[PDB]
Amino acid sequence: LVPIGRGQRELIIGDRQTGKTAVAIDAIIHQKNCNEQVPKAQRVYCVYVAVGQKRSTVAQLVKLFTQTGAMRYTIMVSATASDAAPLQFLAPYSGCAMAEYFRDTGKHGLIIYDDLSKQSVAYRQMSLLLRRPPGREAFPGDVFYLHSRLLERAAKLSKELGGGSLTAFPVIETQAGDVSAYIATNVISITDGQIFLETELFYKGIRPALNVGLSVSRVGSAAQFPGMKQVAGTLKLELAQYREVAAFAQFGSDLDAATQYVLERGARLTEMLKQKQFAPI
Amino acid sequence: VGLSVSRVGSAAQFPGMKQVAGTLKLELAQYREVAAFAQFGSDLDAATQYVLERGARLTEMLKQKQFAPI
Amino acid sequence: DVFYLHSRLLERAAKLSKELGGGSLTAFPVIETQAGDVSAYIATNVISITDGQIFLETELFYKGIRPALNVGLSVSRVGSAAQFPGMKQVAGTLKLELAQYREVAAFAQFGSDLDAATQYVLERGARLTEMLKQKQFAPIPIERQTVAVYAATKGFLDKVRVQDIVAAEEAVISQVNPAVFKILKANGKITPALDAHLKAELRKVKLPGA
Amino acid sequence: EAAAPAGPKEFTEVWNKKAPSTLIVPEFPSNYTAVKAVGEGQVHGDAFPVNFYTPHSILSQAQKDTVVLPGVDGYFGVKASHVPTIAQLKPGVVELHSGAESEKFFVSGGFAFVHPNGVTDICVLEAATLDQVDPAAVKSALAAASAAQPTDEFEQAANRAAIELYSALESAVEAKA
Amino acid sequence: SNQAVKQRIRAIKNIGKITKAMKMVAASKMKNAQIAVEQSRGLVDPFVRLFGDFPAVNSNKSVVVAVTSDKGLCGGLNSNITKYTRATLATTESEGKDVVVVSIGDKGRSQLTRIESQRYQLAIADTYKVRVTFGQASLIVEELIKHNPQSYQILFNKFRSAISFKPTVATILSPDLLEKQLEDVTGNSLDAYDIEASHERSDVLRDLTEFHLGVTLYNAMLENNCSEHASRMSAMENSTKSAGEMLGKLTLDYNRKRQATITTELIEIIAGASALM
Amino acid sequence: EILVTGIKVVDLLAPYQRGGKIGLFGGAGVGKTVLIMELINNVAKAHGGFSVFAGVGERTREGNDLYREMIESGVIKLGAERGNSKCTLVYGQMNEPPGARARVALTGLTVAEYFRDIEGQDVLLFVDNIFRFTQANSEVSALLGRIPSAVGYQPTLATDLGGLQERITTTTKGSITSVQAVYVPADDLTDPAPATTFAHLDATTVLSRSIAELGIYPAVDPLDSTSRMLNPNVIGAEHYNVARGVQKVLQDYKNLQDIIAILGMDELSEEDKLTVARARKIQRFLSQPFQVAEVFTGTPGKYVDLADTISGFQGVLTGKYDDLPEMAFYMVGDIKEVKEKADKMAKDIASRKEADNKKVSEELK
Amino acid sequence: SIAELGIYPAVDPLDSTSRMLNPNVIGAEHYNVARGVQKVLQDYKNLQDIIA
Amino acid sequence: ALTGLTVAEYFRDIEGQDVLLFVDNIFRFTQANSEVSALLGRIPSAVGYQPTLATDLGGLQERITTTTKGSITSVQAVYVPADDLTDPAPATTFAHLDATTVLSR
Ligand SMILES: Nc1ncnc2c1ncn2[C@@H]1O[C@H](COP(=O)(O)OP(=O)(O)OP(=O)(O)O)[C@@H](O)[C@H]1O
Ligand SMILES: Nc1ncnc2c1ncn2[C@@H]1O[C@H](COP(=O)(O)OP(=O)(O)O)[C@@H](O)[C@H]1O
Ligand SMILES: [Mg+2]
Ligand SMILES: [Mg+2]
Repeated sequence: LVPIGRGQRELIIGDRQTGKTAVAIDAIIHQKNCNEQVPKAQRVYCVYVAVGQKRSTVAQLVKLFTQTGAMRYTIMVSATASDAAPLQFLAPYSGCAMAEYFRDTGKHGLIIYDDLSKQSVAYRQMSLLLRRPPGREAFPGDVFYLHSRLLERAAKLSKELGGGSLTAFPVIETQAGDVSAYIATNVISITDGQIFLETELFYKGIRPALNVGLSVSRVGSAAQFPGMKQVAGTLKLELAQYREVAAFAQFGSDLDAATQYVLERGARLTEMLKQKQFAPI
Repeated sequence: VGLSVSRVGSAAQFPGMKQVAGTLKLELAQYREVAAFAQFGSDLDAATQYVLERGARLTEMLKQKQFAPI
Repeated sequence: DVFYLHSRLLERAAKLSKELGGGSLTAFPVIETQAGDVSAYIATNVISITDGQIFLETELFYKGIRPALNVGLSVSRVGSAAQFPGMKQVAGTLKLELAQYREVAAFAQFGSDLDAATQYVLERGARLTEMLKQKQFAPIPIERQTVAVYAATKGFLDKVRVQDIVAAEEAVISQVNPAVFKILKANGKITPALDAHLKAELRKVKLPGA
Repeated sequence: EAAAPAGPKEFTEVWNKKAPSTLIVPEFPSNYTAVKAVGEGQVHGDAFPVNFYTPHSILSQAQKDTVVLPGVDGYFGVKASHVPTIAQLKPGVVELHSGAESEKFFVSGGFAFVHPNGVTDICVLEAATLDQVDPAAVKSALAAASAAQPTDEFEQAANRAAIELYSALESAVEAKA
Repeated sequence: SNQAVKQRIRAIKNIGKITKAMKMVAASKMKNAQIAVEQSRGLVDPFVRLFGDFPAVNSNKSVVVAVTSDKGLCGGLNSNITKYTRATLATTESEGKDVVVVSIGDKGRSQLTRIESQRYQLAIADTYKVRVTFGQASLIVEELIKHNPQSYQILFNKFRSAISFKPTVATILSPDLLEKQLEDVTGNSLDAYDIEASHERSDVLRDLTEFHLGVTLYNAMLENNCSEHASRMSAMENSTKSAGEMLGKLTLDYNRKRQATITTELIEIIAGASALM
Repeated sequence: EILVTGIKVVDLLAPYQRGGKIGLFGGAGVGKTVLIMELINNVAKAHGGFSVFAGVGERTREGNDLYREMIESGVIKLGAERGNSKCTLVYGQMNEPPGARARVALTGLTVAEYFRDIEGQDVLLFVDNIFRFTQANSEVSALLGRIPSAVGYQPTLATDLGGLQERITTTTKGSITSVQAVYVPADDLTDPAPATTFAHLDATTVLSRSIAELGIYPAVDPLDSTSRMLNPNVIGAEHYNVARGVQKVLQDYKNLQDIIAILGMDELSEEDKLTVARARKIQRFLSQPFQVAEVFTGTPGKYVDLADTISGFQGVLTGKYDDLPEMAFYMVGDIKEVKEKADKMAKDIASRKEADNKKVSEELK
Repeated sequence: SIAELGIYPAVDPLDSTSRMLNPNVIGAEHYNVARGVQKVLQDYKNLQDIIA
Repeated sequence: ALTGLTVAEYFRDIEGQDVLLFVDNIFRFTQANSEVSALLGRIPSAVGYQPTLATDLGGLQERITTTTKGSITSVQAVYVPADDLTDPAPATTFAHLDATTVLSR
């Protein structure tokens, strides 16, 4: 539904404990499964930047990337919560520089900035203690330039420069599904796509809790699988029809034997897009 | 019409227009109270349907056409 | 530091140990709330300082239920099992019956479907919430409250309908022989001899609802 | 032979055993009628209660003294303490009299009962006053009704009812008083 | 998140005017369909003072009808009839008698199948779309006569007033299949009457019970329609109450969010200005 | 590895880790001190290590209550038996100045970190209101000449809180199971101090006031309480599937509640009526009497084993207990007691009289 | 809202204005069809809260 | 409003009368004192008001009382800002009010 090309930056935005990291860990583990099958030139080397997290949270990911085997291709840049505020502000740039090595020398990179919303809090702390005057919520004026300097480094290079690529997955945590925040509306404006994960879809069983009505991909049908370009065009065409009819039929007024078809078919597709935790298909 | 007022009011109205606007605004107040129920046409009420029909008449009266003042 | 303002104030309300004299200090902070918003800043500050709350509602106060005590929200956990023993023997049934009255008023805010056992808990709850409401500037001693809620959480008032309960409890306080108030004050609780004399004395009471 | 003596009272007693007890007894059509057949009285001399009914109206319920009913043997009349009767009516004129004044309803047929307590219940489907029929369309329709004569005894029985109702309407409209 | 609350106030306020419209619609339909209900109430009376009221009779075959509503905002009317369906349908059960259950109205088609699915045979629906006529009730009586039981049960709601609709079971017995067999006491009570039919008494009762079924079915589905409209008028009365108390809670919480928005934007502006001066 | 707490909603929906940071999130009067006391009573006796209770910014009356009840149950021993004590108390209660309440959590951490690093064994650290640490540094930070951050807080909220929280871990040489009560300032879970401390915990049990106002205690929001242990490779697929099915039923009822409040339950589907009935039963079944609440509720408390929790909630999910009413599930231990209370409520539907004569309270008894 | 329906270009017909929408600029046959299309799309939105 | 108060306090304290004071729009008194508090560079309190809102209102309203000489009875028109009674200017005014007379259309 929201396919991702190489060189595209895609925001994984969601509320507090949705499946945001689990979407990004599955993108990294899956590159291990593809790197064994592709030739050496089109292998994707992943970098996971862990900003402001626990140190034992990232120790659970090194243990997961080891026992899957993705740590052969993975760099982890870990600026935990006990690190200084300039080490968490600068760790997305350090991870982007470690991943720009593969972009600049003709290979392919995958950078994941887990909680850019925790990098901007580390940036706000230095800016308020360097006595730079605060703006919205307290943030510095240049906090759009903070993230657009960083996400614009994810590019698909020309073939003169090697044809290399760097694909970004910034993660932004919202508060109550409020994407109208300051840092949220900045990164929505920077990145191409958006994977919006909803906490109410999470508990209905739909995991990955992807809001299919709000999740975009600006590259779109340009860089998806051609075998699923001709199948998932019909899939989003039906799930768009599922959404408005279920708003009416939960009142329980009346049903129409083809309105009955679209909320019975869209339930086949909603259960189809569910998935387990660490098994990329 | 519900939110537009004049604290001077009808003391500075054209007399003759004051003869007819005083019942025009009452008819439009009754129409605004029974408004948004005009989608119930098959579900007719025969006392509020008259003020609903006349309110739909009178809102079509006060429309104008852009730099043709009357 | 507006939490610290009230916390360092109310923490001085203590009960001292016997090595410090055994003195006490009971605090009643009062917080005005805007439109019932208990989730305000200063309100939730003082709620997390004090040992309980007494919630007084505008919807009970406008109806004349005065004091307008929100029984589902009011709480006092440190004073519980430290109250009057006769009142503790009587009032658990009162808290439970007002709880079930709140349940069946939470189910039926409009009256058309009557189970006739739900009508019983409705009539008992309406009797008890007429019992607990009182007038201003006249506090009652605890034995005259114990006997008054003893006469209500039991029978003895179902003859009286819903209006004359304010006169019924005054008739009960007046016509009960005032020795049983002295025994209830002195003993601390209703002894079974006193329960016998109290069941006896609540039968020769001339209720105004007749 | 009548070993199940039912009623509202027996159904009340048995229904308190198999239904849940909080459910009030379902009402019955007996509970909205103060008038019965075996309940003697309601006579008072010359005028008797005539319950001229209709599915879509109640045309009369006051007491009248003589009713001309168009039964299938022929027109008969009901005075006050008449014999009990269950009379099927052919399409004809039910005449209600209170004295010299007569209101003439031409009905479509349907039964008319006289009970032991003197109440009479005329029960017809379409019960028009004979004022509101025109004398033109009846022979205009009977000319066609005397034409389509098929072997289909459903349609032929409908034609028989058609020519008989139309003939009775004609013979009641030429014979005005 | 401050615009989610404003659009939720928008939703609750439009719902609260929709339900206030439907309350007045149901009240308008209740008065101009009560002028047809107590007109048809008369004709049920000669058949009950002629044939009597025999609900609990040991029928071999029985067709029970629960006539319910078509539209669905009636508010627990059809469910009350669905529960009195089994409450009066278990009080018939004395010898293992056959029962056919039949529902008039779309909201009885969905509700009897949860409780009695093997004994369901017919769904009459779209009956109150234009109006209720006696030829319509005659055709429904015809299709209830296609299979010919010994008794008929009609379950509906008797429109007493706009407040009470205490439900009704009306019973109609097949002509001498059980009806005159329920009449014979030391002789009979039906033998007082002179049968003035063309053919025998066994055919005048055959015609007379089909006419009684048509009259009872017509009055049942007319009283049920008027009690449906009054039940909907009382159901959308509580809906505007709920959509007003929810609106008042949402308006109070919006006022809190408005005040907090002005305070937090002001504290941001003051902190920006104080870091320069 | 799981930590069994004997609490139905905690063990079912957000199970605790034996070396994990656990947070209890609440809004002034929803029950996180009562939950932290019940967790003390259930966990800190089977767990054979040492305990540290760091009281930060709470009532002095509650510190005296916990101290006296620990002397009673022998967890704290006085005099020459002092070496057989199991708990050490560090107190910075709400009468202290802001500098004292800003450092007392570090004192309790130091006492816990000695037992973790030097004695090399498992510690239980209970911190009542780690929010008061952040609030105390926010009182202090105004007078230090700092530009304030969001809502009113210090610019260093995340880093002060993270520097305190990253010390509270289990290392390779010892364990600290941490339970922190977290206060939410105006029932505002988006306030920067709760929103910052959400990312430091392995299991976040969020207590709601709307759950508490329905009488359901512990007032745990089941659709807001999470764990890293709710993972089928960690707890087993039986537990995980029961927990996710319970959450699916509760979320479906939450989506229906806006319709039910307006149009009533008469407008629902029969499928919707089934899920509303089942969800009301599993809402009441998540409530539980506490042993520490019985001194003011009067109902004795129940420790519900985890196997009983899984089996009972699976039975209420599949529809094995649709025969029982809603209030049979309210404030009972396990599914044996639902059927016991459902027999008893039904039994008391008749027995309401015959206290007429034959008394022991006539004049000469 | 227009984009989630799949109507592309997702131009809000009511909210999009121009100064070229006078009848003395673009003629009356254009002006009255544009205003009629807007009126039909507006009272559809007033009905849409009751269709749902 | 203080000038009107002084004229009323002369009739109370020297003439010994039951004076009537009419503060026309007490909310505009609040709004004016909020403007002079904003212009003197003070940090505004809640929603936007002066930090001294309760005392700048109570300094006016506490001079309206009954003395032993006479009294001042004040009839103050009250405007409620966003039809919001929990706004701090009417919530501070309503603490001082002893009666409301709502005039209805
Ligand atoms: N596709 C999935 N299927 C089942 N469970 C899932 C899935 N994705 C995530 N989960 C569960 O949801 C919980 C939260 O996942 P995750 O760690 O991704 O949250 P998050 O969005 O990263 O929030 P935070 O950054 O606060 O941890 C995890 O414990 C995981 O077990
Ligand atoms: N499990 C429970 N059973 C009964 N009452 C409870 C329970 N939990 C909380 N309460 C009630 O909630 C009140 C506040 O709980 P407490 O933990 O003291 O508040 P806080 O969450 O502010 O620390 C208690 O006084 C108690 O009455
Ligand atoms: Mg994460
Ligand atoms: Mg506490």
